[PDB]
Amino acid sequence: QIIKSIAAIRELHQMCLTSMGPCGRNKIIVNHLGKIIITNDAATMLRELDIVHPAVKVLVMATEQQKIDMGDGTNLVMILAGELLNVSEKLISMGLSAVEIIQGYNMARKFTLKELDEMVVGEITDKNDKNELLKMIKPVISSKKYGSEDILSELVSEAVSHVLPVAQQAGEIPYFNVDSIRVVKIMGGSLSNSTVIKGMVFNREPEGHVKSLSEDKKHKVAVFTCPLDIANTETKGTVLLHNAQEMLDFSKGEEKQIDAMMKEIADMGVECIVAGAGVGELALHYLNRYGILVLKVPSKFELRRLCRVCGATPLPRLGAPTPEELGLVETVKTMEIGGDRVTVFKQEQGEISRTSTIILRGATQNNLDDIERAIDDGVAAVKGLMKPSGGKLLPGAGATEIELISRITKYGERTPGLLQLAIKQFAVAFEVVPRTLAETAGLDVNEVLPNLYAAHNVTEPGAVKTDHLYKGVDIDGESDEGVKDIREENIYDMLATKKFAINVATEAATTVLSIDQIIMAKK
Amino acid sequence: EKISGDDIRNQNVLATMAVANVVKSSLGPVGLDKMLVDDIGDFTVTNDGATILSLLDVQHPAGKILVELAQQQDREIGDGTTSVVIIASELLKRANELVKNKIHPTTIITGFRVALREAIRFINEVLSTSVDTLGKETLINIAKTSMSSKIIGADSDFFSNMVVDALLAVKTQNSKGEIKYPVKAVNVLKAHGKSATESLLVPGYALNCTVASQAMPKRIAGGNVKIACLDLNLQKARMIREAGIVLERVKKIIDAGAQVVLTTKGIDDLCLKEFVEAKIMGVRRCKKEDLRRIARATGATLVSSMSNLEGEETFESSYLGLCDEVVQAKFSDDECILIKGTSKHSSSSIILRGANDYSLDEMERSLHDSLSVVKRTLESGNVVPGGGCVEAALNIYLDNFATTVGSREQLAIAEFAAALLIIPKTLAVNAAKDSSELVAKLRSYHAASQMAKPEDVKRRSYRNYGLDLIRGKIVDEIHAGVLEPTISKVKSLKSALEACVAILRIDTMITV
Amino acid sequence: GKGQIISNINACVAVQEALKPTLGPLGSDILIVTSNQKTTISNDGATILKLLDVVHPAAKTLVDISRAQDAEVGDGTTSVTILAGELMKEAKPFLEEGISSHLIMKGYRKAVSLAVEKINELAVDITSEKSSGRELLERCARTAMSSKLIHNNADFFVKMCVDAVLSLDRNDLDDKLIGIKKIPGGAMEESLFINGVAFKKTFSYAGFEQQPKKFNNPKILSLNVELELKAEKDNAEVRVEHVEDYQAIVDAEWQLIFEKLRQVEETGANIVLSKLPIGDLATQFFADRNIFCAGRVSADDMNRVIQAVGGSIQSTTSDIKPEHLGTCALFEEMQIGSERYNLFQGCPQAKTCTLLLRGGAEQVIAEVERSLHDAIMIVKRALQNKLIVAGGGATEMEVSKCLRDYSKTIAGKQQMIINAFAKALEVIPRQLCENAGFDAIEILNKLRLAHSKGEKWYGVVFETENIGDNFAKFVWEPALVKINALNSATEATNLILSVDETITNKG
Amino acid sequence: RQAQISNITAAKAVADVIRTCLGPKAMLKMLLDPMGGLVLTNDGHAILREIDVAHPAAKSMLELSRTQDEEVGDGTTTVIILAGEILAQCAPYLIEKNIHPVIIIQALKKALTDALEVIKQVSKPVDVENDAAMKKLIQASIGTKYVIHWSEKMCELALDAVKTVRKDLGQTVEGEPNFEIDIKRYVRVEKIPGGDVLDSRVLKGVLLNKDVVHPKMSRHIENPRVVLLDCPLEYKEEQVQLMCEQILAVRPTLVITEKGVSDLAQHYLLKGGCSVLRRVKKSDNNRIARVTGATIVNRVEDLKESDVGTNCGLFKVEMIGDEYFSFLDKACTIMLRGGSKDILNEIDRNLQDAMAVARNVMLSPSLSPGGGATEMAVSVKLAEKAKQLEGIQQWPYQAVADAMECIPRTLIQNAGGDPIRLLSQLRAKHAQGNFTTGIDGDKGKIVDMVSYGIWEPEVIKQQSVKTAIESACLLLRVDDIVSGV
Repeated sequence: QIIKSIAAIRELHQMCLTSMGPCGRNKIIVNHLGKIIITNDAATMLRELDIVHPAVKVLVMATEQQKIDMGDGTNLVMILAGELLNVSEKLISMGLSAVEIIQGYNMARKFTLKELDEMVVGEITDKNDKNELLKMIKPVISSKKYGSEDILSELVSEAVSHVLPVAQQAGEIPYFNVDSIRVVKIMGGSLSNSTVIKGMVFNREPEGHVKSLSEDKKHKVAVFTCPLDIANTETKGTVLLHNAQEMLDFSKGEEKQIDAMMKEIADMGVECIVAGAGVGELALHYLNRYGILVLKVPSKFELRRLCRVCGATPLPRLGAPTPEELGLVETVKTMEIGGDRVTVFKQEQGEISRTSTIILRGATQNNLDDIERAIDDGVAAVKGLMKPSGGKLLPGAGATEIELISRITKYGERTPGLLQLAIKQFAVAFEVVPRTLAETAGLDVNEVLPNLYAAHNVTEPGAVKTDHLYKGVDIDGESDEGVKDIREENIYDMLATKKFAINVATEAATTVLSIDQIIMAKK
Repeated sequence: EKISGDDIRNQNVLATMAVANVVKSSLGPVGLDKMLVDDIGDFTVTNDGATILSLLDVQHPAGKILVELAQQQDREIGDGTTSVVIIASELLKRANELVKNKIHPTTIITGFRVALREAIRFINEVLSTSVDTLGKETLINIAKTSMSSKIIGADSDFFSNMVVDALLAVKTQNSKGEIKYPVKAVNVLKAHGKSATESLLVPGYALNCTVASQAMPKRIAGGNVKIACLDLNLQKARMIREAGIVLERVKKIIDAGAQVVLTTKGIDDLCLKEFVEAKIMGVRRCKKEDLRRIARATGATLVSSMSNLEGEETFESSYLGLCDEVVQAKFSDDECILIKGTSKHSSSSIILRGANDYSLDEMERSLHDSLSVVKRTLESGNVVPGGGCVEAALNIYLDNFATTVGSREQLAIAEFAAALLIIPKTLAVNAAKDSSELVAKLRSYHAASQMAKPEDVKRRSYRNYGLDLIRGKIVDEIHAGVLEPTISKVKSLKSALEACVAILRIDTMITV
Repeated sequence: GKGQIISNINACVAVQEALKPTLGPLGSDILIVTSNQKTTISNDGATILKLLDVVHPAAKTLVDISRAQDAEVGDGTTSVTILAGELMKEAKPFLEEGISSHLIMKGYRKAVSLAVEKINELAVDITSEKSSGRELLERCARTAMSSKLIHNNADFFVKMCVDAVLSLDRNDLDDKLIGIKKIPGGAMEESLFINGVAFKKTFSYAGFEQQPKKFNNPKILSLNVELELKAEKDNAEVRVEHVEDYQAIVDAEWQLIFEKLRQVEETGANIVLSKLPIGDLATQFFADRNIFCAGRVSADDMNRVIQAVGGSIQSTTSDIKPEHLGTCALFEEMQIGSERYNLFQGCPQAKTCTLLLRGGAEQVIAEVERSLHDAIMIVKRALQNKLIVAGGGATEMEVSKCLRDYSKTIAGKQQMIINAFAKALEVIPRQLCENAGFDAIEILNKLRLAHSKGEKWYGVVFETENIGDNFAKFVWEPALVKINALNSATEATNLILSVDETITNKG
Repeated sequence: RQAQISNITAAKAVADVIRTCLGPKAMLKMLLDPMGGLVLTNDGHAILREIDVAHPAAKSMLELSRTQDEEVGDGTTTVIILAGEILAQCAPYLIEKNIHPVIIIQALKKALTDALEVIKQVSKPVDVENDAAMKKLIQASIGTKYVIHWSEKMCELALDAVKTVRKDLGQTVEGEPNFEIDIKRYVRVEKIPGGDVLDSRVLKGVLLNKDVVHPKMSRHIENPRVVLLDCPLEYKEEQVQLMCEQILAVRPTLVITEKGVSDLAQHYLLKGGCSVLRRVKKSDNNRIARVTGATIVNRVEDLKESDVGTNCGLFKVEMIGDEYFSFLDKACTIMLRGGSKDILNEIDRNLQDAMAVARNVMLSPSLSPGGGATEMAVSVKLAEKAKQLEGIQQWPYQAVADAMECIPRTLIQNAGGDPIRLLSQLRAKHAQGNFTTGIDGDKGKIVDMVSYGIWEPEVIKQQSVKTAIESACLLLRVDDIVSGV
């Protein structure tokens, strides 16, 4: 049954072989609601598909473990754990029990995780510079959207640097909230006209008669949760109709009261009123004559992030314009994005903001929708840089994979006993990573494999190789011959992603080998 | 039953393709042979594609023509049956695709005949006479790759010049300008006294024998000398006169002017004493096999018994031979007889050197298969470069020729020239090479070289680039050593064309 | 698996095969039966493909590029779908030999980079050189009308086509601003151009034959509510406890309607437009006051009246403000079309117009209606876009030529891919000859002869079968079509070939 | 790829049967015949021959076993299993890894050269002139048979046979013959029923069982003269002597004829002092011409004087085994005596296998250890040279090391121990310690072979890996199988 369970996983394994890498294939997902979507990330595909088979549930639950704590490695945990079961087939047919196979991977896992600390090349200084963020974000954009890697590099790195404050050697105060970076898309135009602005972006239209405010800095903003209406009594206070004589007093009564309430509020100096609920017809006409911008925000989630930016606080009541709770904004205007004029929120060189929004433009919404998921995964890659050894990095694109194979085979001969068979098969399972990039790129697999081992195996006067550790697995697409160095384009995967993906894929692979029988009964 | 319409057109394609798949893996020297299993249960293993088509069972008429196609190739050229079938198989696939284009097959047949007549004239600019015979040698790569499987292949670099330099001397003319190389030439004498570095080339006849007399000088009559080859000894003959019978033949040799006497059974001491005063060098225990080849070159005749009817004599220098000079150099622990400068020889002798007698036998058979491939190709004075240069050159020439019509056949000529790309394609499959790289770069080098050709002005030529499957790189086939005569390529494309026409001419099949 | 990619290619061929005969103005049309049972016949590929609603996922990709083709450009929706699927048809034998689809998809964008730079070299900017304002619109109008039944009557049609685009802003032009109403009966050469909007003459009620046909400066008013007393369908139930109150309520309902009637009388609006039918009480009262009223006005027809005189519709007759009224230059109801039709003419502020057509059958006029739309799109893109290239296969044959020579200079697998890309471009001129009935074997071979002599302007003559120049045939296309088509076809081809698995969830 | 799978499957199915036929502890195979009979023999030659075959690759492996039997006496199943395991290890590399078959063929040819070099390094020389040392070698094919009691006498008969036809010569002038020996024609022996093995002697010459015409004859002559002619003796009384007069011109001491001899010719040749032999077979006359040189001539008048009767030891007609014999003692003929014909038939095949072991020692003093010692010693060196070999051929080169470990693992499966546990332990003994540590058949635990020498001649190991590469590459070259005549 273990062999039969691998065959079912092998069908799922081949699905991820065409996923990882910039040359991979995308799969169309047709939802039961009549919506056709397509995405590169395999973790989204597992959510729309119903998982049943128990050996498949192990890799799916391990995939959700990769979604938290990081945004990269969704295809890494699936391909690595899937190959460990394929190389274990030779041990099962040989007659070796699956118990010692699991024990062999546990000994090789501790030797692998310990070597990753000594294989580090550079370390991120956490300078939060625009050029420093281009090294981490550029390889993350790759393998998802092709051709936008160089275009989206300057857009994502500039928006993240605005959220990240200026600090050094301080790990006590947490930062980098997930919702602080919002990605919106507008149909039409292209990515060349996209810029990076500090503030929230609203897609609602300026229903008020004031399209844009003045150029004076520090405009007060009043966030009102209670809708605009005549002041009522907290106890009962239900308006009832009796005779036609009282009908004239209802319209004339609310006309003077609403005009008097907005009067004193507008006289406090606040030029912007944010109403989280519906706005009345009579109350809208009064604020338009006083030069007050009316902005409705029905979403309660957008009002929470605004408190940390402008400084305003939502008031559950109406008619109490407290100046201590008012915020400040330099410029509030209405710009036309993609043909539609929407009121935006921004500031210049003041009142530092922890929340930013990226404005994107594109002709085709299909590929543009995947850009939002690619940037959201790129934002989560910034989380990989933390105080507990977050700045450590390793060369990617198959450079570390093949180089680690030669170091594992050295530990195999040094460890006596039956563990030698498990150590050798553990290093061979890493050959799926270079073959994945070589097969999806159209290059000959038999040509690339010997050229890799020839670069990683050299004769030097010493036990530590010096000159070139940077030889990777290159996607050529060129005419004749030659490759590129990892340090040239700075395309690599961080250590926090690789160390976490291998540790989870190792336990997930040994978990499938533990269950040799399934039993289903009525609950 | 009855088969008619487009059903028989698609049926002949599947029938021909299934038969052609057998010879697709046998193309080229890197190809892989296949096994033929009969109903009895026996089998055979051979790399010859002609014997496979003869023992292959074909139940369809489309493949039956391909069976008889190998008979026309063997009875004329005798080689190349594998490449002819592949060409005829691709022409049927390209012609079948034109059915959906509403193109009538008669013009397709006519379009192939017009392109076939112009293809012969296109080869004339390709084919050339023997070149690079001074200053370099293009035949050294043939013996190096053929003997690379033997120990001699290591030293074959120096040994290659021995065969090439002697190959120009062995040319002759038999009857009405044949210009053919003798098969029985290049005498073989194997001895190991020292390291193989001492191997030398002897441009003449080397006979293994001794002088047998130390009183006479080893160099006599440098201007001209007559060699008399004999079988029966000059020793006293038994069943009283017995010694006087062979003594009379001694005076006939002296009066004939023979300075060198060759006897198979030897010479007695009494006859040798008379040879000292006459300065005639006798030889004992001659080799009877070498006397037949020397007598034909010197104009002599092997004589088992000396007589006419009732008489005995040499017929006054009739059976005697002719040679310019006979001198014996010091061979450094070897003793032979050098014969050079005869009337007409067109032959030579090569002494083999090796580690032991087993190595000398392997080096003897290596030169047999090496020189054979060289002499069979050079036997004809018109050759073309191989390795895919014939099929690749016609693709460029017929590309611009399609503009001469500009009505219908332009689409057929383009498919006819592109159909020749299957030969280099499948050739690199068995060589573990990518068919989308070497074949693609093969056309780029030939197309750029023909741009300045018709203008009669060029800076650099850079033409005649083939496919080298051993090292996987583009090199000149002329220097690589791959050559085929023109008569083999003309009959190959002519037979492959007529084989595909006979299939396209069938619109109906009656099966009883 | 590899069989899923091939199966997705053949699925796009069936959709592409239907759109092949629709390429060209003389090509065949697709007959689609909607679920609503309404039958529509048109040669425009946009509306056609939108009615398929194919469940297959790769077929939706051709719909997305068709909407962008109709939005940003508006012309060439048929050719962009054929070219996007043609690259997958020629790449079918390439996948069987073991060549990965990635290098095939990457090789397409390599030729596009050379094609974009080629369009700029073939783009010629010319406006006032060897032409004028009227001669530019007159010579280009007879080209789209060629090979049609209107070619003999095209002399009168070009004069109306030039004045159609001159009545609108030259900076912003829209084909929807010119309306076309099919009028059965009458000669085809008696049609005229109208600046305003016309009605359908739906009035079945007595009182006709009395009306002046010429107004000086009438006032136009739009009313959103109907005014009637006793209709021809419903009734009124009046039940009271008094006998003398029966006639009082009947007279009361007459006074409530007469209220809103005399309010318009005080305003003095000669034209009354309402989306609801008007009873016989208002039509009889407005006869003595010389006030015209039109009931059951279409929604799309009344919306164009707002942009015509600059007025607006009001709910009641009480609060109507003076700026809601409007006045035209002349109001005339003629007998054109064997029926009396009222229409507005001479509106200086009108942002829309209507072009009336006549003919013996409505289906024949529909063929002329779609033919006039092709001439409008040419003028629409000739104003904003100053780059004009030779169309009708001229530029298409030039792109394939130069790419064949670039393959010999590019080593590697890209030689056969670019050569196959240029070979796949031959489907556009082929299908144009196969639709009209020309021989694809001879013409495509005879065209490649002079095409290599250095002249890049050789097109395909659509009138008489022969090789020729579209510059003399006055066949022009904007440069935006060639740029948007190559970008949409490459993106659609690379998207389908990149899908190795079709996942469909049911529930 | 369908034909490549059938070539590996057919070769693996045939080798799977003899997996239990390897070793002295090897299991037994029971074949089911269509009749009521069965075969209990574990010999791979008698098993696979009676098994019906279908795929042509099975017939190719049968001819490989017949070739090895003519060369070496043992190790028949070793070559077949080794050749079948190579195709099994290359199965995932040919399909899953998508490796070109010629690359695998070029890798097997490169690995074959390195495999022969490793065997020569681990091989040790032995003295070929020691008679006591050759007894412990041949003993591997002696014991567990009826000939173990006569092993002392069997070694004297086997060694003296191969030492007769061999010639030891060498120099840098005429080359090295490499000790050319022909067992078939020259060492062919004739067995005489009855008697005792102790009385069996090794005679050098041609043996004749025909009697003598007269009891009184000279038993030895200084310079004998032997004449060979097929013409009978009879009237073609003076004409009978006239035909013998031309024979007596050279004064022959021996006269051999194919047909009978008349009584008239016996009296004329009696006074001439010559020996007369009749009813001599024609096939035996061809062997006499090699040890003598007398040319068979039809007419007695054409007899040449060039031939002589030299190298003839004795004319003794003395009766041996109650039957009159004729003793003519690069050729020899051994006269064997046994308790019955069934005993002599067992000695026949045992004598050929005994000489095959002694011959391979004479081709070279280098000896190689058996029982998986040489198999594991090469696999360790193949893994070290694999990491230093660049190119795509590195991956199929490692498949040979896995095939070298199949032979010792095969004996472990029949030994009863864990094949996985004993493989890693035995592999570590070759890396650290020496290569002489094998596997014991009696016990089944890893022990050193120094106690009981398992060493075998290298010639058995040479042709083992040699023909295994040629047999494996032959099936990989055939990509299609068709039916036709």
